[PDB]
Amino acid sequence: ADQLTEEQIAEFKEAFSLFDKDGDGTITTKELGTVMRSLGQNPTEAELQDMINEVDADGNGTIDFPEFLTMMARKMKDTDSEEEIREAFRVFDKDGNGYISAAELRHVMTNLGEKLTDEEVDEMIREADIDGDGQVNYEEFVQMMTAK
Amino acid sequence: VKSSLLDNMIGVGDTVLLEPLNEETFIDNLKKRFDHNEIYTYIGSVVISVNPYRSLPIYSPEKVEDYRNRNFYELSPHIFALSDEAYRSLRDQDKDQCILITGESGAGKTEASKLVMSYVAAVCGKGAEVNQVKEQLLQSTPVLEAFGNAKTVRNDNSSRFGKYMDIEFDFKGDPLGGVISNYLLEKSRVVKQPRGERNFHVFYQLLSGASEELLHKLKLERDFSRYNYLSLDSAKVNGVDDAANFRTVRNAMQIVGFSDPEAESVLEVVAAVL
Amino acid sequence: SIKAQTKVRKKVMGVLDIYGFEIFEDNSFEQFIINYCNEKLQQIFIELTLKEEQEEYIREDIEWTHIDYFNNAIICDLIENNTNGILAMLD
Amino acid sequence: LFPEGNPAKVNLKRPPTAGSQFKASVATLMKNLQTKNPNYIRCIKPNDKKAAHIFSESLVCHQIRYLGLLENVRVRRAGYAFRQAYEPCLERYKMLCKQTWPHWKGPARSGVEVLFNELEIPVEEYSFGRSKIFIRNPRTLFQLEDLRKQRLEDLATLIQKIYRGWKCRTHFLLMKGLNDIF
Ligand SMILES: Nc1ncnc2c1ncn2[C@@H]1O[C@H](COP(=O)(O)OP(=O)(O)O)[C@@H](O)[C@H]1O
Ligand SMILES: [Mg+2]
Repeated sequence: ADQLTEEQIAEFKEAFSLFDKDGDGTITTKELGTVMRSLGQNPTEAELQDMINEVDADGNGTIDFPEFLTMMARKMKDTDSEEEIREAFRVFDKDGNGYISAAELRHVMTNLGEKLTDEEVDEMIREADIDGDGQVNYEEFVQMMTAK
Repeated sequence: VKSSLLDNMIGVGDTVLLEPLNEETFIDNLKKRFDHNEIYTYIGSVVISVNPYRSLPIYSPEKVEDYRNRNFYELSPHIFALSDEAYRSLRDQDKDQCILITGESGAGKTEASKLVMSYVAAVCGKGAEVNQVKEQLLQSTPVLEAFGNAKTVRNDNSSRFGKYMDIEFDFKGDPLGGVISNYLLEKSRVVKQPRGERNFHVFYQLLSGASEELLHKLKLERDFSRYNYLSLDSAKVNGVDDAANFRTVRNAMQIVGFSDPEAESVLEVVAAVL
Repeated sequence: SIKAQTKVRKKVMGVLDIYGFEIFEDNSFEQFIINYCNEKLQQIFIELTLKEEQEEYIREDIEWTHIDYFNNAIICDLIENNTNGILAMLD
Repeated sequence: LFPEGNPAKVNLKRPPTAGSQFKASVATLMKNLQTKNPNYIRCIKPNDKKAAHIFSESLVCHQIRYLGLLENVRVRRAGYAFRQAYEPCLERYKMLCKQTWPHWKGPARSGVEVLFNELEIPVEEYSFGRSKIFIRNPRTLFQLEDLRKQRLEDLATLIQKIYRGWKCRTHFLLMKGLNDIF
């Protein structure tokens, strides 16, 4: 029970100082999930706004670094798995041949969930061009996502 | 989006669980789903198809691929889920499947057969070899309408034989071909028509839509009252008009493969029996 | 024109465009044969589908024998019997 | 058309009339159906006047009476409305249990039993078989596909936010790489 090691807190300070283009020692609320999903915990938007509304009852728009250590210490135990991701793309594969359809994958990634924009799914089809067009090897794709 | 029985139910899609159950609560169900223009209505693995008599747009290839590998209880009731279930039991279970399309004349059995077989050749995934097979079956459909279907008093294009269109796959899923097979051609309609009906309307097509030299060399006469096999009191039928349907059928015969001496010979035999 | 050349063990998906009950106000021999092949058609429902339900249901260890069905073998026996049929007395 | 007219083909039998011919054609049809699985279309016309709106009640009640549909509804209320084997049912439906999703849960029939005991499904609704899993009612699968779609919306939100995480990780590695690391 550390709960965070010293080199990891040094990585939080390095990422917090690197992402801060304002130079004021704090960031906004709309880009805190950019840092937290750059570090790779993958929370949701509603839980993130729940924690921002929990630490800020006035809407200041400033995020502190000990508050960020408290949030990332809370999100330390939230560890996902590659197998639930893999079985999820097996479910969305309606065929069972390992090659999920890129147009149906676009329909899932745009028309179901939090309704992503054209540019991110355009980056997803452009990333699946090496498996496309029309077919997507999800088994290679989840290993290209969850490699680092 | 899609019509779903899961969220926002419309009537009941499956009538087997519809209670209270009588004739009246079932005709009220068909009237209710005919109101919302949802014509297909399951009884489980049995599909009710009410004739809309108009182009309902849900037959697109997006509906075809949309219903591909979808069970009975995920979507709205539609014929592509039964056709796709029988394609699943053909493909995965490796055993023969048949679809028996019944109902009154003029309800749309032949059209529903064309839509079933169009779906089957669509979701087979081998769209290069199966296309000309499907196309010769579909373009052979109005030919068999002309030579095998006639006007009863109820319908105007009543089905008077058992058509049976096959599509034939390998166990590796390769389309070999397809065999069409007649059953129970009503022979005695050729010689007697019961007082409100008319003969197989290829005689009316041959005596209406044919050129004068073709009437001359087939030794026929355009008067419908000359021929004992040919009714006059029920000869004229609106809608399906005694018209240029003949050149539609003959052009379809050209599509299927009949040469001009071949189709000329066929019309000559039709003139001999007439 | 479309024949299974180099014929092998194949599998078939078929479509039967067959009528329904042509029940006309003045029925004849033709509507008799029509209603008859409807009787054989319901016999190929009540034989194939209902009896595969029964061998399936009983075979998968569930204790049913569903309540009753009106079998059509009595009507086939009325018409296609070689001695007591209706078609046989017409022959 | 007529190979019977060959004098080298002495066909001496009398002509079969029509019960022989049509009955033999029905027997040929039954030869071409008993080897197959049937799946039915029952087709209904609303009126004879070819109308797209007018729905005559008496003609359709005629056709309901003689297509044998209420007897069909009675027969299909025997015990079931749905049947499947175990393994594609557990593979398709394992997301609704916390334990079977995503892996696995062995054995197949037992994890199926945990799946039906997880959603508080009544014992009257399902039934257990030897090699197949079985469901009586259509509204049961309406509920199971409803909860399945509600599960797949959360799962699609999960996949979209993990793709946002890999995207922001890619921009983080690009931002780290474009800072002239000595
Ligand atoms: N599903 C359908 N959608 C639209 N029109 C239909 C449909 N079924 C039948 N029809 C109409 O019915 C006419 C022919 O019906 P048909 O299939 O010949 O009936 P049957 O097979 O009972 O003789 C066509 O002109 C068509 O306009
Ligand atoms: Mg027809």
